[PDB]
Amino acid sequence: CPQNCHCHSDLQHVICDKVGLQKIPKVSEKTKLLNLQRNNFPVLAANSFRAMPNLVSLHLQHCQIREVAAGAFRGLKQLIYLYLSHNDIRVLRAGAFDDLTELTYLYLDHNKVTELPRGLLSPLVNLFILQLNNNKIRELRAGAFQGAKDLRWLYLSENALSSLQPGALDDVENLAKFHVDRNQLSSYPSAALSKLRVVEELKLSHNPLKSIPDNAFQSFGRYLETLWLDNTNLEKFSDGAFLGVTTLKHVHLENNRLNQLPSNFPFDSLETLALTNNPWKCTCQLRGLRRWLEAKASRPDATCASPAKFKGQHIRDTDAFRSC
Amino acid sequence: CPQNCHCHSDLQHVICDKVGLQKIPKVSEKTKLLNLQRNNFPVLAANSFRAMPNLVSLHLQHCQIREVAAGAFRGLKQLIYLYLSHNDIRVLRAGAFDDLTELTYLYLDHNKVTELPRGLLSPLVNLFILQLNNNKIRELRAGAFQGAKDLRWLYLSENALSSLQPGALDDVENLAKFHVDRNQLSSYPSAALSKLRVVEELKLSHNPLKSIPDNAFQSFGRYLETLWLDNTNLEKFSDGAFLGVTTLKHVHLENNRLNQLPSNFPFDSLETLALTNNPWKCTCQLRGLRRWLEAKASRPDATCASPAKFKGQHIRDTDAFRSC
Ligand SMILES: [Cl-]
Repeated sequence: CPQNCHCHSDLQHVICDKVGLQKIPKVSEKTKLLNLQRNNFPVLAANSFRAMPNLVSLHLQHCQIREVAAGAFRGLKQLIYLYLSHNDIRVLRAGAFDDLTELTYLYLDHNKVTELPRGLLSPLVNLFILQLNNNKIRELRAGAFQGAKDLRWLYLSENALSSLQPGALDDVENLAKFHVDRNQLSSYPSAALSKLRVVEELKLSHNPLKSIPDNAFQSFGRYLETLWLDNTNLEKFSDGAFLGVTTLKHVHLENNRLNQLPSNFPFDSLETLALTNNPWKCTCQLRGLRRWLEAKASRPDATCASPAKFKGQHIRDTDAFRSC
Repeated sequence: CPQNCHCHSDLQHVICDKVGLQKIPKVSEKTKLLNLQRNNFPVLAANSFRAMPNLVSLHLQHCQIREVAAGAFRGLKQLIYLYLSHNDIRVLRAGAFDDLTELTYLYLDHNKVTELPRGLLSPLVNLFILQLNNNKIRELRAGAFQGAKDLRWLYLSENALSSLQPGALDDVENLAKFHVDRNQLSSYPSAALSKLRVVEELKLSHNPLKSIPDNAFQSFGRYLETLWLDNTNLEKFSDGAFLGVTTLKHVHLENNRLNQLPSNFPFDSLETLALTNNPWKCTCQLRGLRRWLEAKASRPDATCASPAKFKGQHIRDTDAFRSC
């Protein structure tokens, strides 16, 4: 057990949490968990973890890491978790994650990554979660996810994405969750998202999308269960926007400029619907929404904005749908 | 495997990181790690983790926990790690940690705890680390740590401690690290610290201590290796302050009002000494400091403030020690 660090006998855990380390310590070959959080490792040179074959979890958060050389993790074939959150990584070089065959969860959030280059994830064949929230990624170029066949949860919230290349998501067609909220997408990325086939959660909050085009959800219409479009400056849903959507259960439309919903809005499977803070127009087009709201026990405070006669009245209680 | 969460088969890990849970999920009885971070559990009632005998690690950070009822963790006999950081817990009454016999690491930092009552840690007989940084603790009453015989690392930085009752530390005489920096200690707590026998790191930065009395380090003089007294408004060391100190290696005195060092200042084992920003008076008292500075490499230096003739001169270069 290294100095300044503490070790649990039975568990083969090494704890070096904020113990002032400047170098990667030497540890037993059977070490299964190595916690090096809150230290100082500005550079992770190649073979930084040489004699650690049995390592299953490696925690390197808050280590002020600025450089990750190619092959830094070269010896860690049995590694399952890798936490690199809250460092100063600006570039992820190809080869950085070499020999991480069994890696399943990779956390790179709260760094300064600006790009995902081709082949970075090539050897990460078992990667299930890729956590990249709170970086500065501006564009996902083609090949960014080549090799990551097992990837299912992809988090890219709070970056600077202004567009998604049509080929950005070709290699991860089997994503289950895709979060790209709080970016700068100025329109619904039809080309990129049309490659996803089995998305269950799509999170697009806080992107000035303005509108949703036709066939937006076709490619994953029978898998999509949760949809976030809150604070997207949403003015309109295309009449064919929801073509092919059959199992949508939770939808967030709060804080937009929506006056109407399309005739084919899928209320059949809908379970929850956040829709407050919209200038709802209480006329006949909204009859679909009324019937659904009357059916549900939660009482949202979604009032009418127009026409003038019903302004202020709740959509659920108002008598504006008597003629329709 | 609960809904919205992912489970690793071989490791018996359950990951529910920010998946929107409102209640503690049900999991397999052999589950060894349960990650429930970034959820919302305002109340942890008794027996919240009933059928989890083999649970070894439990993560509840950022869960907006405001209340921990007695017996919340009643079934977790094999628990080793417990993370409760970054919640809104204001009170920890006795019984909160019942049946946590094997608990070794307890993180309660970044909450709003105001006091440590008697018997709170009674069943935590294997507790090694107790993290209470960034709370609002004002006073440690006698009995606060009764039962915590294995406790070695105690963090209390960033609280509101204005005094330590003489009996505060009786039960934890074997502390290795004691951090109480950034509090409101208006003087060196002689009575409380005199009970510690083997302290290796004592961290008192950012406390208006004003002075250090005689025998301040007597009871643990043969173990103290690192001492932080920076930003303590320190005017002087008592002539007997360093009685019994035999292995002091690292000392921080930066940002104080020190003009002199005591004759018995222990330079024998000293390796590092931060001493910048002090009104050093370069006369006969500082010769011990001069010789030590001359001996050390790349360990910069602080300038003289008096006498007037040597204002501005570095202690390492000055010629004020020729008549020694
Ligand atoms: Cl100075």
